[PDB]
Formats: sequence, structure tokens, C-alpha cells
Amino acid sequence: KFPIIANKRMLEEAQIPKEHNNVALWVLASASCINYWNFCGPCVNNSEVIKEVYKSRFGRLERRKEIMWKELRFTLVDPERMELIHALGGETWIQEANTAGISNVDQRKNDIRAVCRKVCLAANASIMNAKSKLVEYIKSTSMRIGETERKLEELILETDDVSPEVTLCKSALGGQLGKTLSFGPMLLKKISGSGVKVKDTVYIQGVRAVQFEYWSEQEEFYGEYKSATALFSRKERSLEWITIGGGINEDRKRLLAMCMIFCRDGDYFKDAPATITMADLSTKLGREIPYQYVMMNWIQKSEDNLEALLYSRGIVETNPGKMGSSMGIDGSKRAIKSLRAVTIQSGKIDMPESKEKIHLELSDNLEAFDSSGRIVATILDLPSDKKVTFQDVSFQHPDLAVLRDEKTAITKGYEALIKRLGTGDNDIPSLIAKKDYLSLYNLPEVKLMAPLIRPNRKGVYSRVARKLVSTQVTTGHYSLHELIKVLPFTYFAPKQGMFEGRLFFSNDSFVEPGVNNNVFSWSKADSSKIYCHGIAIRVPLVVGDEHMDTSLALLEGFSVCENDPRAPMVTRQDLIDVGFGQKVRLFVGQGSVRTFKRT
Amino acid sequence: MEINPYLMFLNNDVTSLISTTYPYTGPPPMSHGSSTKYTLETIKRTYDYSRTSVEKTSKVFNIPRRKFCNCLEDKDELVKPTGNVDISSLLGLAEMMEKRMGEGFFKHCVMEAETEILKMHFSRLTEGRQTYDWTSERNMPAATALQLTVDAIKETEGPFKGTTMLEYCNKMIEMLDWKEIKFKKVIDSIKHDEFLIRALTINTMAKDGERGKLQRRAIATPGMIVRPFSKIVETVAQKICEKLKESGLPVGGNEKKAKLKTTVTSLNARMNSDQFAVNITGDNSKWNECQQPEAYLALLAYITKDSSDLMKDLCSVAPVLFCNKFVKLGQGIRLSNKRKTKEVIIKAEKMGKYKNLMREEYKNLFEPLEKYIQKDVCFLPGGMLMGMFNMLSTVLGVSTLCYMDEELKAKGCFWTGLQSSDDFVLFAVASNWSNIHWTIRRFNAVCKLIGINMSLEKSYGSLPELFEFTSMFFDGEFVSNLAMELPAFTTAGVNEGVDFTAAMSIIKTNMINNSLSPSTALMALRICLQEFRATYRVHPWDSRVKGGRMKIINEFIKTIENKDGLLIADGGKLMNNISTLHIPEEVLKFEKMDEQYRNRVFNPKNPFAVVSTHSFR
Amino acid sequence: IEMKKGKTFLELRDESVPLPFQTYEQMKDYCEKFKGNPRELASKVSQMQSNIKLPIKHYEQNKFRQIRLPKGPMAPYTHKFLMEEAWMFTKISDPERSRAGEILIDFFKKGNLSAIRPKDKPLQGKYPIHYKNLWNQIKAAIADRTMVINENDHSEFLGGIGRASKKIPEISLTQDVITTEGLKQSENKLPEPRSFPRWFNAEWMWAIKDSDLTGWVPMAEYPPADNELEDYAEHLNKTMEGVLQGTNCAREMGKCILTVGALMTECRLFPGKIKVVPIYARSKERKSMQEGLPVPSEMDCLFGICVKSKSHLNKDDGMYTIITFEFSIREPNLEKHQKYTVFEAGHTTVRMKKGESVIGREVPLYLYCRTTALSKIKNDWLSKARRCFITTMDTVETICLRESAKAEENLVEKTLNEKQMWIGKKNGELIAQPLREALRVQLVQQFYFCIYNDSQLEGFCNEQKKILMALEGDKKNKSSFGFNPEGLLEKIEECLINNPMCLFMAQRLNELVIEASKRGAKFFK
Repeated sequence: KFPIIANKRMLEEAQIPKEHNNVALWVLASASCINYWNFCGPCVNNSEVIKEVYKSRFGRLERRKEIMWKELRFTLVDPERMELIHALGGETWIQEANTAGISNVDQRKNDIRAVCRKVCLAANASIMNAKSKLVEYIKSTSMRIGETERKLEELILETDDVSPEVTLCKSALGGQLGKTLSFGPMLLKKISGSGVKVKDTVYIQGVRAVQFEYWSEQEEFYGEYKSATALFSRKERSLEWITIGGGINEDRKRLLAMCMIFCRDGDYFKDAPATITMADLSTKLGREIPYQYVMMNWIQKSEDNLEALLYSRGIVETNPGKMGSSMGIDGSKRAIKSLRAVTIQSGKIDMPESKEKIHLELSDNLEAFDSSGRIVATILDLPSDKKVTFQDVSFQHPDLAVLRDEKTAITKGYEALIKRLGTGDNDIPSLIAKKDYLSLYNLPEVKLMAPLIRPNRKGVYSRVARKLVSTQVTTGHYSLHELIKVLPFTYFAPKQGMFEGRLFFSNDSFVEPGVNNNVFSWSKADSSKIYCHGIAIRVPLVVGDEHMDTSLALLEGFSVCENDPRAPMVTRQDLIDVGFGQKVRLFVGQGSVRTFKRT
Repeated sequence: MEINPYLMFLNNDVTSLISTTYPYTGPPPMSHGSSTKYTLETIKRTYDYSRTSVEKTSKVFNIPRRKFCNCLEDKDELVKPTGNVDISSLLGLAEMMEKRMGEGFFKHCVMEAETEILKMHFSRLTEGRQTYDWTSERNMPAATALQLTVDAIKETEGPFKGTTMLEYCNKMIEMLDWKEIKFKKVIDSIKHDEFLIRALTINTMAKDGERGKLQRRAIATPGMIVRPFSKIVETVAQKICEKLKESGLPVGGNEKKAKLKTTVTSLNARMNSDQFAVNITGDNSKWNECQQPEAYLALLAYITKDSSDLMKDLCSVAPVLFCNKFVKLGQGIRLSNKRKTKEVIIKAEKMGKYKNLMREEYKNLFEPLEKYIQKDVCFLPGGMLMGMFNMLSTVLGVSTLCYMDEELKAKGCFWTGLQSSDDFVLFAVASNWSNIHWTIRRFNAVCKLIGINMSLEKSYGSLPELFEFTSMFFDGEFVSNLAMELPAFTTAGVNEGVDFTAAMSIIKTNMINNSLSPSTALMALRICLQEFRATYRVHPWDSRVKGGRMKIINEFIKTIENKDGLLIADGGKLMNNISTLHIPEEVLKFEKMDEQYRNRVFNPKNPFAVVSTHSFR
Repeated sequence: IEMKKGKTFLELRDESVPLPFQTYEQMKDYCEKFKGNPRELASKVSQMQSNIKLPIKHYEQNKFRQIRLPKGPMAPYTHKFLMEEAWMFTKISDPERSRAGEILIDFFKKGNLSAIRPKDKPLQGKYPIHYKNLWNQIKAAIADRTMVINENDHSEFLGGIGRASKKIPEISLTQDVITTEGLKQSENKLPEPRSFPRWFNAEWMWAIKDSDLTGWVPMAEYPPADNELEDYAEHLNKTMEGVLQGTNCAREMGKCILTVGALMTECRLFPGKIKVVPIYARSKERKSMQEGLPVPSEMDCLFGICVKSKSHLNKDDGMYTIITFEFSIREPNLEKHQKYTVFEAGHTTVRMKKGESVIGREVPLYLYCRTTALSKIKNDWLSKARRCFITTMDTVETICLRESAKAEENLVEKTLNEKQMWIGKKNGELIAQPLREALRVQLVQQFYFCIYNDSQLEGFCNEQKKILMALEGDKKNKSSFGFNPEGLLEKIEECLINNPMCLFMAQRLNELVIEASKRGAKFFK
């Protein structure tokens, strides 16, 4: 009851009465005594002393406040921070938060590569105007790159960073290349040998057939994947030998599978899996796809496909003296059994360099060709479209961005509703003072916002909104906020039905009167503002009482009244069977109860 | 339709889903008890794992003394546990380890432990899980029994003015020879033999709280006399385990992963292309019923052989104190009639008086031990039941692992690994799928030579990539931990300004050890906040609660505007997040709390981590 | 300076020593001068290795076997409350009456309880008369606005049925007294073994479903954010909470929470007294009858009542007793419902949509009576049910980062909406669902762990790990090797009794190894 101990003179000197409001507080004492002491008690000024004594803790807080938070990225492994290393970097993730150092180049590289990917994808919407629409997009795209407002017609060239998108977009500019290749996300290069194209067939389901191409001669390459080097030689649709010097399980597995596809080694180039027959669609929406990229995509779906591909490659039992340079199905550095024609080692294979620049030729599908075919890049080797917010950018030509969503549609509708006010005749305040609400049910803006409304039960929404509008207009008691909130629904015709307390749009969102919400919120002491997803909007007018009267914006045929606990709690349905002079409590929100009376 | 929540283990790993196998951390509702049945089976299995039959009546009790050390017999069926130790091999392994690490290694460690002890205050003994009072004959925290002991010394032969560990130990020693000793009771005194026994008494505690396995049904609970010597020995063993690469006891997590990967990489860089290694997840069984303090004593002697005789004699205290340890038998058996309408209750000391009534199972487990009983306890002359000397056991295990000879070298094979207290992971090396078996058998033999056994139904092995250690399921990658700890307010209530900060620090730590992730940490935070509130019966102001503390808060609230600055204990709301855990909420709301409220809270002229006006003395 | 020595200590030290040495000095001299002779040591270890026969199996030539389960009657229901066969009356929530004593009285006012009048003869039970008279007394007490029960005849009985008897002092004992009373050592009973339950799957499925109402479990707020990390964490937590709250498992969790919160207070403020406590829960939103979208609806629900016996929580490891009177609209089955005494209490009403209106269809009503005990530790363990989520959240997040790290980009939504996980077999064929839908299974598993927690479950979970690791090694073509599998099988079979969760898990594990045999080579059929 009074387990907590206290002092006596310290209590009387503060004049702490027991049972202040039936709370004893107490030598012994309760816990509420601390609340009574901190809410009504003596006043000191010891802030400076406290800060000085707790200097270390408050300096830690200061340091924390002295941070410029940066982005984060999911990845792996190939003092003042120790206080925060827990929140700075784990093992799968990491945050690039910095303190004082600034250098904006690699982020600029990421931005430019992302936008190049974006534009090159956008140009993949026709069959004939590929290069034209591409170049015109480029010419209509400028950026505040770093600190300089530059255009995207010189950055692609001035930059030196190999990538499928950079090359695919620069070839159209007759720009210099570096003899580098891109088969999917992997990076390849030639070392010696040469050959010519040759065609062959492959079955699907055991009946059909499809043509693919390859090379018949011997040729050595230098594969390379994330944290994984390699070297290998392809001969007659099959992989002869290969070696690796970057030790990781997943990286090595994926790199090996990609190099095998590049060599088309394996039986799945004779027949196809039973999963492909489920589709047999080596085609885009309206375009064609080779077999290699289809196989790759089939790999990306699940690692079981990768394991199956690798099993297609012969597996054998390792012999002595080779464990150190053997491999396993899961990338294991050494094993008692390994795969045929493999060699593991340590140390990344030093990559060669080609100092010979060239220019390629784009095709209908934008595939570039330097010579003897030998595709260097394409859109097929790109990721799927990934929406990302772009800043420091200007994109003027059509196809720049859809920039059309239900959220933005509603935002613009509400902006129009707000501007319509216009502090003039034939606008909201004039019709209010005139008590002509029927015209409100015919404005253009509500007609533009109507499509955003849930169609199945729009009649009841319109009924309720018109009820509220008329009840607030006729009497003259109203609140512009809730009115504008419900107006978009006062267009269609009213009907009978069951209402619940929320008005649903077509995007599964909703709005509710007498409450605030992300889509629409407002509060007093800032009534000149209306938030929309946090976007503060302004009112072309000023009001101090036009909103203060919300007694009719909560329910339809009721009005708020003084609080009374005796009144029984009810729902929105039983309301129909109520009478007059009969108060009733009811929830108006989350843990928000209010009393109401009819009329 | 049917269900099987294991099919997700086929197309996925195990390091990602293993957590779903064990329940969430917390206090075990099993109520693992310590009953007379349990106390007696343990003693039997102890005397049995001793494969000898020799004895020697003492002179201080007139009682036999099963000497199970350096007298191995009953070689048959030796795959089962053993406790008979060989001193020669033990000292040989110690010498190997010394040679490896260095000559003046043990000397340096013992010197460090000494100097650390010198400036130590006996008051440190107050920091302990629990102990056993030798006056009230119960279990309590260390501070209570310490106060009891000091006030008894005061009442009997004047106060203890040492204020240091060494004077405390010497005072205990002197008290071992006192004939009469006094203490306040319900006052009473006792003689020499009874006080000796009480000091050498031990009680079985039922508490066993941890993850993994709660095999600590009868965890020991010693008194206070032996406490400081045990602390000294543990300090020395710790100073030793730090320099050892294969010692994951003193710390875990980041450092543990570092050790793991260092070991693995050194291995990979050590052997050749012809050799192929293997791993084994081992789990020593009966790590408490096969550790003998006599071997520990000989080992400590060999260690301190070249050092101050002070430490030589000191380190030789706790061992002998464990060579003679009376064990308090739990609550006695109970009788009952047929219909069970009547039920007698009897203590342990009198079960030897009604041995005729008891059922055959209890009867065949009690007579052979009646010899060692004195009044109600059992004179256990060895073993090691407490969770003590864990550092020392780990040192012995590392000694086992640092072995190497020429018989192996000739075959081109070897081993290495890591060992916790009673759990380990081995990495063998060879160039044939058979010599591996020979090496494993050699290792098991050398381990059994000194009582360190291994389980067969809980110890497995496979290729090097996969293993487990202390719930940290290692794999080629994706090292997954499972040691997610949490606080508990109801059991440990301190103040409304410390528990929350402590929980934040705990969550931060768990995140460091990778046992927690951002979203998981945030969920745990929002859960612990509610637990705290419900504990101290507090809620925010937005809520429509009617509790006592809220009444006043429901009226003195409108007088403030900085609701954000309010304290959680006073209708407050959270403002700390991941990047603001080390920062207490107070430091985070100081500049924001209303001047009046800030001052009402920060008033050293009050009747009572940032020292708040929220304490519950 | 030196440790001043006594005498008894020195005598002991000289006594307690190894065999060949009888004084601390001889042993000390032997130690300080111990020299290394690796040859004798090698010979000794070789001799030990010879007289030891350590077997080493590889799980391939000598595979595992299916587990032999116990035999006998089916395992019955064990949890305190009812999950799937339950039923609850509803009413609107008043923040001014948000307490058990008030909610129960309000529910009683409208007189729907007084209409509950169970007939004399039950369907299956043991002590129907006691339960009936106790129900009448409960209604009487509620009428009196006091939850207390003065008369102690039924509660006393039902609390003493476990154990109650006299006690004779040992000093008042002789041999003739013994021979007269035939006193003996109290034989200790063992739990009887049971068979595999054939109703666990139904309860699991029902729990996986989505409840009409939502908001059963309360939660705290969300603090501010200062970077992308906290934003991502908050987004993930909100997603998981919005997905889980709509289930039925959450209903049971909130019910247990709110009932234990009252029982822990009644055992504290009214110990040694008989009180009445409701079994209630609180919701905050439902789904429209015209639309599948959420709608705010704060409401209270009453599944049943729980009476309390004398509870001090300081003796007998704090064991106390309770009695449950739960409502149901589903007749029982003899096997699953063995510890329950059942009645038939008139009828009730069910309400369902009809176009734009609501209707009501009358149905029968049943009353499930049962007795059971509890403790303080069980209260502390149940009150902390929310922690389940934390484990479910961790299962969701390990998966949403690993992948995100392999590709080095946010794949949270992609994996949640695409990554398929096997959940079960239908018509002899596997079934898969997205992670967003398997969260429910994970949470139900954690919950059932929290309920049936016991030593048996501890052993089962501690042992299955070895099988799981062996299987994983099998998948990746690794010659897993052991020492005595059959011993482990026995260790696992010995801990299988009167706990349906362990039996269900064992059966599913056998089925798993069977299905994997199609791709593994370490298991029999």
C-alpha cells in the first residue's frame, strides 16, 4: 500500500496533503505521491548543474543530433561510431550515415545509371521509333547533376563507367566503347579465339522446337560477377574448362550458371523443363525472346532451378590432391565430390584491359553490334521496371512519367475545390450566405472527382453528404473543412441502404467526417491549413468562426450536446429508432466518445 | 487438406527458420524442482561413474572417503561416463599448452589476478546470484548472508575491521578453529563440528533459466565461506582463457564469430590439397558429475609452482573445500494410507528409520549411501555440481585440444577446435575416409582419460561447412544466433527511471550480437514499453483510464503543453528510437519539458542513469 | 604478509589428496617437478583406444527409422479455454465502465445470462450437481453486485478433490499404530500414454482464418523517425500487425491476456477468498456487411466466466485452482472433450446480413464445465503472449534481408507477395502460399508452443534439431555421421505422453522425412 519510503520534514515543508482526492500518498508513501510532487510542488533552477554533471550523456545526445542521415543498402561482406555501430551497420544491411565528409560522385553515378536504365526502358514501347523516341527522351532530360544543372546528352559520354545501359544509350550517340560486354548482370570479356554463328534447335514439351544460335569454334573468356572472378573456354555449344578465384558460394554458383548459359552447355538446350511448357512463351508482350534469357529468368525464379542446371553439368567424385582445388554443389570451396571440369582457387583473377575504342550499330530491338555479331548489350539484360523517386531532374517530352495516381487525382480535386472558393460570387461563400446548396451538387469539380468514388455504394454516400450539406447550410451552422471533405460525393443520386461511417474511394482508401486522416486532416489554431498526405495547403480566405461550428458535421440528423455519462452507448444503425429529447453517447473516432441529440 | 510446418525446410535453408523450432525466451513455467528423489539419483550416478571401489576413513569425521582419482578400475563398458582422472596425462597436457603459449604465461596470468585481487574490497561478494545461509539454513542473496555472517562475528568475537578480501578469508580460516560461535536467532550458539558442517553444506536450487536446455534442475547453492576463494580461482582461470583462441566462455557474439572465422580461415590456409577436413558438434554429458576438485588442485599447484607461495596456498583452498562437501538432501519422503485419508510427513534424517516402509526403487537407492550420511546430508567427497569453475573446465578442455604427437604426424592427420564449458566443436584433418575415424577415437580416448566424456545421442558430425555452437548455428554464411534475451520487470522491480533504460541497453546489445534486427527490435521495444506501463500501473493521457495514479494526472495535465516532454511514468509518450537507445528519454526531453514540470521533477530538495525524482527506495 | 593458517584446514588439506600421496607436500613436490614423457602417455592413450569400441555410422548404410508412437486412447483437449468451439455475447464498450466487475454486471443486466438455466441431466460429465449449484450461486453473487461467494461447500470440494487429508506427527508414531493403519510410502503415479490427436489440424486451420472482428490485441504507439532505417522498420511492423490482428489466434491471445490480467490481481488483493471473474475480450473494428473493408467498431465480448479458489501464491509453489463456465454452440465429441462436463442451456440467437438489413436465426446453446489449476509462473508466462509476434517478426525479416542482400536492393514487397512457402498437402499434393499468408502459420505455431509448454516439449524441441541438421546435410550431399541414432530415437520416444502438440509435431516430422526420401538417402520408409 505504502511500500515506498520517504522523508518526513521533506514532506511537510512541501505541504503534501494525504487523500488530496481520495489518494493517500502516505516514513512510508505511495507512488502517486511522486506525481503529486512533480505536478504541484516546489520549483528549483538546477538545469545547469544537472547538465554539467551529466555532461557525458548530454554530449552523446549532442553528437547524435550532429548527424546527417544518409541512405541504406542491403549487402554482405564482399569510437564515436562504436557508440552507434549497433544502428549503423549489421551484416545484411548498412547505413551510410556520415558526420563531416561530403563527396557526391558515386551517388551521382547511381543516379545517372538509374535514369539511363529508366529512359532506355521507356523507349521500349513501340516497334519502329525506338532510336528516335530514345534520343528525343534524352534531349528532353536535363538534371541538376551534383551542383551543376547539366543535360543528359554529355554526361553519358564524359562519364567512364561500363554498364549495359550506358553503352546501350551511348551507341546511339556514336560514342566510344571499351570492348566490354554484358550478358545479363554478368560482365564478360574475350581473351583469345574466334568463331562464327551457327544455328540449332531445342524442344519444348517433347514435340515443338525453337531455334537458337551459338558459336562452333574455340574461344576463351573472362567472366565476372559480384565478388567473383573467373576464366573459361567455350567450344561447340559446350564449356570445355573453367577456373574461379573468387570464393563465395552464391556468387560462384550464379557466375558459373551464367557462364554455362553463355556456353549453352547442358541438356536443357536439347529439351526444356516441364516448367517452360507451362508457358512456352519466349516472347514479350509483342516481341520475341531468345532461349538464353528465358532460361536465365527461369533461374531467377528459384535456386532449385540453379541446382537442376548444375546437376545437368556432370558431377563426379574428386580424386586426391584436388580437394584444395575442387568444388561442391553449394559452392563449398572443397568436397569429396565435385563437378566436371572445374577449378577453385583463392585470389581474384586479375582482369585484363582493352585500350581500343569502337562504335556499334543499334537495331530494331536496340541490340548493338560491333562486328561479327557479338552482341555487346541489349534491353533483355536489364532488370524489370523499378519505380524510384527522381530528383534534380527535368523531363519534358511525353512518356516522361505517367504522374497519374488515385492519390494525386484526389489531391488535385481537393485543390480545385479549395480554389473555387475564390472569395467571390458564384463560389462557396456566396452560395452559403445565399443558402443555395443544390447548385453545389452540380459543380464541375465534383464531376471531375466523381470517377474516384466507389461505384457500388455511391448513392448512399451522396445521400449522406447531401444531408450534411443541407443541414449545415440551411441552419447557417457549418464548417468549410468537413463540407469540402464530403463534397466530392454530392454528385450522383441518393438511395437507400446501410451506411457504416466511412466514405470509400475506388483505390480502397476512405474518408470519415468529424475525424482526421492522412488523405485529409485539419485542426484548429491552424484552420488556414489543410493537410493532404502531409502536404499543407492554404485557404484563399480567412475564417475564425465559419469552422468553429461543427455540431452538424459529425452526424446527419443529430447535433452534439453536453456530455452525459448516463446516456447509453449506441451504434450507427439503431439511430433510426431513436426519438427526440433523447441523448445518446457514441464513438466519434478512436477512443473518442461524444453525446448527441436528434435534430 | 493437411498441414506440415516443416515443408518450408526443403526449398530453404535452416539457418533462417531454426528459430521457429524453440519457444520464445522467458521464465520456464515447467517449475523444474529439486526433490529428494532427484538429489539421490545424482549422487548414485556420481559414485558409479567413479570406476573404483577404494576408500579411506578420515580423522575429522570418522567416515569413509571414496578416492576416485588415479585408481581406475572396472574397465568394462568404458564408453559410458568416467570420473577417475590420471594426473600424469593432465600435467602433460598442461605442459604442452604452456609450451605452445609460452613459459611465463601462467606466471603472468596469476600475477595479474593477484594484483587485481589485492585492491579488491570484500564487499564484492555481495554480487552473486544466490547463496546458502549457514545460520538460518536457507538460500538468499549474497548481501543478506554476508550481513548475517559479519554481525555474528561481531556478536561472538568482536567486529571485522579488515574491509578487504584477504582479511575476510583469514577471518573465515580462524573461524574454522573457533569452538563456540554465536548469532541472533528468532540468539543461539553452536560448536566446532556443527559450524564446520554448516560451512561445508550445500543446497539444491530449483531455478534454471536460460535458452537451449534447462538441465540445471539441482544447481548448487554454496555458502559464503568458500565464495571468495572460488571467485579468486575463477578470476585466474578467466585471465587465462582470454589469451586462448579457443575459449568462447568469457564473451560471446561478435568476438565469438571472429574466433570462429579466424579458426576456419587458419585451417583452410594450413592443410594441403590432399587433406580434407571434417567437423563435429559435441556435447559433453555429465560435465558436473565427472569434474573432480583434486585434479583441479594438482593443476593449480603445477601452475603456481613458480610464483609467490601466497597464491600457492590460496588457490588450494576452494579445491579442498569441494573435496569435502556435505550435500543437503531435499524435502523428505511422505507416507499415506490406502485410501489416502491420512498422510505422515518425515524429513530426510529419519528415512533411515523407516527404510522398511519405502518402496523397492527408493530402497535400492538409499541403503548403499547410508554410510556417508551424518544427520540429514551426504558427505560428497568430490564431483562438481555448481556451475562454478567453468573457466577452469574450459582451460582443461583447451588443454585436451592442444594435444599433438608423432603417431599422428606420421599419418598426416591432426585436429583442432573450440570448447565451451560443456559444449564443443571439433575440426579433424586427414587424407582418408578412415584415418578420420582413428583420429576421432584417439581424441575420445584422450578425453576420457581425465573424465571428460562425450554423448552419442546428442553429438553429431559432418563435413566442415555445417555445425553449431552455443545456439549460433554456423553455416557457409548466414550465421544465425538464437540467444535473444529480454528483461523482466515483475521479478526485478527497481525504479521507474532505470528499468526502461536498462531494457533499451539490452535491446541494443542483442542487436549488436545480431540476435535482433531493426523491425524485431522495434517490436520488442513497443512490447517492453507496454509491459513497463502495466507493471507500474501507468498509462498515457490520451487514454480514458480511471486508475489511481491517473486520477491526479487526469486533473494536473491541462496545466502543461509540452506533452511530448512528459515522462512515460507520467502520462508520457515515446520519443526514443533505434538511433536513440544509449540516450535515455530524460536526456531526450530535457530541453522540451515545460520549465515548471522540468523543475518540479529536478529538485534535489525532495523527500527522495539520470537521477530522477522517480525512485522507490 | 601471508594467509595465517588454522589447523583443521591443514589437516583436511593433508587428508584430501590423490591415492599414492598422503600429504600435500609430496603431491606438491611431484607436481612442481612433473616432466614430460610423451611415450608412456601415447602408449596409455593407445591402450585406452584399444579397450574402447567407438562406433561411427554414416546415416547412409544404417539409416534412421520412423518413430513408434504410443498406443491407446486419443489425446484430449488440454488448454484452459476454448478456441474453435467457443461462443461469445457482445456489447458496446464504455470507457467509463472498462473493468471486469462492471462489464460482467452490464452483460448480466439485460438478463441474457439469467435465461441460462442448464437442465439437471448432462451429456457427459462427472459432478454435474456441483457445477449447477455453483452456477446458480454465481448468478446470485452477480445479482448482489459483489463477485464474492460466501458459502464454501462446492468450491471446497472441487479444490480438495486433488488432495486433502489429515496429518500425524512423526513423534506420535509407533510400530503398532503403523501396523494398524497399514501406512506405506505414497506411490507416485505416472502420466498415461495417449495416441495421436485427430483434431489439431482443424483447430490450426480455423486459427489461420480471418476473424470478422479485429483489434483483439492492444499495442503501444510508434515513436518518431529520423532516417530510412526506422521508416522501413515501422512500415514492416505496421504491415505485419495489420495482417495478424485479423486472425482468430489473436482473439485467443487477447482473451488470455485480459483474463490473466484480472486473475493476477484477484490472487493478490483477495487471497484466501472466492471471487468471480469473466472471460472477456475487446475489439475495435469489424468488416462491413456490404463491403469487405474495415470499419471502426469498439466493442466488448464475453466468452465465459472463471471462478477462483483460495490463492496465496506463497506456498506449494503458488498453486491455486479455478473453474470455467464457457459458452458454445457446438455439441461435443467424447474423445477431445473428456475433462469437460457439458449441459444444455436453452437457446440463443445468431445474427447475419440479409440484403441491406440484419436478421437473427435462433440456435441451441451449450455450457462447458471444467476444473483446472494454475500458478503464478503460468500467469507470468501467459501474460507475455505478445512476444510470439517478435519471433514471427524475426522469421519474416531474416528472409526479407538475406534475399535483399544477395541482390543488394529492397525486395521486401516482392518476396512477401511472390516467395512461395509449402504449408501442407491436399489430395496427395503439396500446397504453397505467399509469406504474407504463412505468417499466420508461424504465429499459430509459436502460440501453441506458448500454451502446451512443458518439459516434454523442451526435450522434443531440443532433440529434433539434430534430425533437422542431419537432413540439411543430406540435401547438400554431405556424409553426415553419428554414433548411436537409435538411442536418440529412444530419447525422443520417452518424452511423448499426454501432450498433443509433441505428437502432432512428431507425426509431421515423420511425414516430412517420408516426403524427402524422394530426394534424400538417410531415412527408412
